[PDB]
Amino acid sequence: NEKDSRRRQARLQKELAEAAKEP
Amino acid sequence: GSGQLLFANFNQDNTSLAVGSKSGYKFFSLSSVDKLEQIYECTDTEDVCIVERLFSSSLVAIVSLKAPRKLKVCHFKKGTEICNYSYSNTILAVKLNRQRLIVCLEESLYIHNIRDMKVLHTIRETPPNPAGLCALSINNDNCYLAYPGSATIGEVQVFDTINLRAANMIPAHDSPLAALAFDASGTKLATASEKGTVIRVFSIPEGQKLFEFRRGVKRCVSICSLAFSMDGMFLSASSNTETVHIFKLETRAFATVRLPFCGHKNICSLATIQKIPRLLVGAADGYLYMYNLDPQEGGECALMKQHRLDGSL
Repeated sequence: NEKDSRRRQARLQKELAEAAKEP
Repeated sequence: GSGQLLFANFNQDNTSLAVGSKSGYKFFSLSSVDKLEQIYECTDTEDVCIVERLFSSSLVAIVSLKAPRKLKVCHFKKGTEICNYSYSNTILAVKLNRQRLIVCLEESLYIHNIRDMKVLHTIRETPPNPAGLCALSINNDNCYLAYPGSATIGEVQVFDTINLRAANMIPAHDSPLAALAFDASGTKLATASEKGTVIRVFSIPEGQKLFEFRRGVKRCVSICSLAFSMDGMFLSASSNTETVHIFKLETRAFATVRLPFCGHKNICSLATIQKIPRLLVGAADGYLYMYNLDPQEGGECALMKQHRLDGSL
């Protein structure tokens, strides 16, 4: 369950970085 | 319910207007004064009472009246929810910059890392702040949070949200704080109290008074909105009356505007649009009012345009 929590956190980090990109 | 408005605010550099309503939320471009161009609408979440963009990125933080303790962070162009977080009490304000997202509750403030939404620090047992009054610097380099350090005295707590430590408390006013704003550099903070006689500007983080502007003779007023121009040269102060005062940070208001509608809180910003400095006022009658500032001579500013906040023509 902890390896999967780390997987979800890595996905969240990637998605937040992508959404914060400015043109 | 697109006409039943709940919220309006500007983004960090006054390039976007966000409007929340019973039906959802909308963004409008502020690149023109002659038209108010809608650039986005979302109706997936109803009763949107807070909507905060990150500059002109795709990241938005949303709160709905249906779940007033829940923050949703979304990629609005993809239409995806990235994450959500629920708090112990009603969210009163959300502020963000490129490093941090702040959530204000009545008795606590949450400081999130916006890169991963983890809570880095919680300020607990604050002086009760049912208005959600707080300010967050928009600057990449000077990342301070300001909030009331007393509910009965106008003391300002200044907190460094990178180092996660306090700066000096500023004893800004005797009476309680009514409004707070950082300039775009994060190195100046404007304050006003419930008494409303003066608007003060302090250096940050040193807390030294730099300017004191007489709003006027003392009177019953509730200053609701302070805003700096992006170059820091002008500071506007609006209230529940018809007058918006614009002060010039140099060494009587430099300019003034008389709103067609008053009686309620409004939101203002100072923005240069098509090479002319403007005062933008969002009002509770559902209009955005657009005035021109003469930065050399000031005086009474002319109303150039008004637009419906709900996007109507």
